[PDB]
Amino acid sequence: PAVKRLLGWKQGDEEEKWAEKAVDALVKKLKKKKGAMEELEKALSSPGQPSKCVTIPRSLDGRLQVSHRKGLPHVIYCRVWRWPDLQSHHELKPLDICEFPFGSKQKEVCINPYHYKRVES
Amino acid sequence: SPAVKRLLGWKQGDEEEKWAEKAVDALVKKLKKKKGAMEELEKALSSPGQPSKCVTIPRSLDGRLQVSHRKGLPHVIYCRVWRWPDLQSHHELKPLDICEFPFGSKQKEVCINPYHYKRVES
Amino acid sequence: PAVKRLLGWKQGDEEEKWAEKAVDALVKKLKKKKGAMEELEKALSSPGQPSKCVTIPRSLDGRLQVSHRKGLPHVIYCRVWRWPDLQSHHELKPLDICEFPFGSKQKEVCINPYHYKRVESP
Amino acid sequence: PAVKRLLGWKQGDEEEKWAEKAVDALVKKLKKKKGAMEELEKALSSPGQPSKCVTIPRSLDGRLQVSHRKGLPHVIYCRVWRWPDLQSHHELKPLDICEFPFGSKQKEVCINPYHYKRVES
DNA sequence: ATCAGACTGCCGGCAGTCTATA
DNA sequence: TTATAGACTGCCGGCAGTCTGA
DNA sequence: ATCAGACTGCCGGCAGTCTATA
DNA sequence: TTATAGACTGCCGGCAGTCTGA
Ligand SMILES: [Zn+2]
Ligand SMILES: [Zn+2]
Ligand SMILES: [Zn+2]
Ligand SMILES: [Zn+2]
Repeated sequence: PAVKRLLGWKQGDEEEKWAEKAVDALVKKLKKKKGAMEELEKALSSPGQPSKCVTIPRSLDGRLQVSHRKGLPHVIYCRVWRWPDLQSHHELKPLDICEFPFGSKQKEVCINPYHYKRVES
Repeated sequence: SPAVKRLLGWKQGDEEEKWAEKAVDALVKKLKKKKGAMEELEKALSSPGQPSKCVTIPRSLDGRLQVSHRKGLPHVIYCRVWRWPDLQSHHELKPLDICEFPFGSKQKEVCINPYHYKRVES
Repeated sequence: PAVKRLLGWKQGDEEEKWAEKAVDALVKKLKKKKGAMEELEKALSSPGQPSKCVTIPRSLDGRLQVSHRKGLPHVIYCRVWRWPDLQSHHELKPLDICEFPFGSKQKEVCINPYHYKRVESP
Repeated sequence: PAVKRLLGWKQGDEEEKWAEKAVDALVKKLKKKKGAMEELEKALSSPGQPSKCVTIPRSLDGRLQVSHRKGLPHVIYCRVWRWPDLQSHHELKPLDICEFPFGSKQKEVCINPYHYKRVES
């Protein structure tokens, strides 16, 4: 409503600024992969309908660096698109469907937030 | 870039950001009743350089505002929303000599202009 | 053994220095009452046999002060002689046995260890 | 004063109980070396007159394990005998006198508190 | 369904009164 | 008995969260 | 100018070896 | 002489931030 005009002026916290930076890094990695962008948007678009793994190269430690701060990608993007407060990779368990989950220690890793489930420690 | 906007449309907001919207909604409802205040507030945020007049809302006896079950100080809130998200005390804010109704005054009404206040370490 | 010699050289943490000062304060108010130390020392000496109330004037505020640090008298001494880690009075249960417990609002308080029991806080 | 009789019945917190446990390990450990015990008592007894290094064998990590708690020896004993609030080895600098300070990385290390000085930062 | 005004709780600092001690 | 030093009760402040009634 | 792969620091737990003491 | 009790070194893990180099 009228509030929409005002919230344009709301400034963003440091995290959201970072989150935006983290997403840009993702699209840069995902553009080289063909079709991956649409599957993620479809994955994000609809919760119910399964989606194919969306993958990125997996580091030796598995930590991604974005804008000077390291993190684990599935943690980062699940926090971005599903649970903002998600505290650690311990809170995430992979799904049976996921071809390239985090534990697998394979070459690429699936960062689709809907391939994971949140659990209490 | 636009595709990033398409994806970031799907981003979730932290409890606070969800709250900031609720606080802004509460103010506009309270602020809509006075008719000349609404445009000036937008003009003050719209214009950084030119000063703009006090925008007022009633001061409770203790001075706390309640939005969605959590109380706050009205001036720190909207300063937190529109200027400094990192703001955490009213001790960090010093009113300006311009403000007819600052928080310290203990008057009937309070000025919610984020730009009538100044940020200081303390 | 020889360790006794070395531990004489050991330094004490700020709290243990505070504990000594608080105990010094207790006997000073306690010395005015005759024999109270003996019932207290016997109570501390033997856990099993119950012992008479040892009381101190109860402030309006209920807070005792020793050297700029306020506290609740029954908590302070239960912390000295029974539980060093006692965090707050909620953790303490008075006894049906005790004639004078902190919850009592008379103008005196019984600070007897072994007259209270430790319970899990809410 | 008269309080000394009752204050014996004061209970001791977890740290002090450990401190005694730490001191006991030292002497038992420090008894095989001859004369060290006297020098340490002399070291502690007299603050102004200097005393020779008091030594114990130095591990690969430099950490000493006592009663399930790992620590650095010169830190422990300075904390016991000199500054109880001493937080870390950073706060400690050796004296020009000390023959086997912590930095030396020698076969044995000097745990005499008075061979060290406390420093800001 | 939600907020304003009340309350109590908790926690400090402070000043006038209080206690040693020479 | 007297003067000067440090004590603490009591009072005050801020802070923050709960609850009934508007 | 920014990120991957390294390193060290810090801090715990763990297991095999050591030491009393019966 | 032997076995069983408790001890600790050394090693190991995860964690986190720095730095050089691609
Ligand atoms: Zn997947
Ligand atoms: Zn103003
Ligand atoms: Zn009692
Ligand atoms: Zn030395």
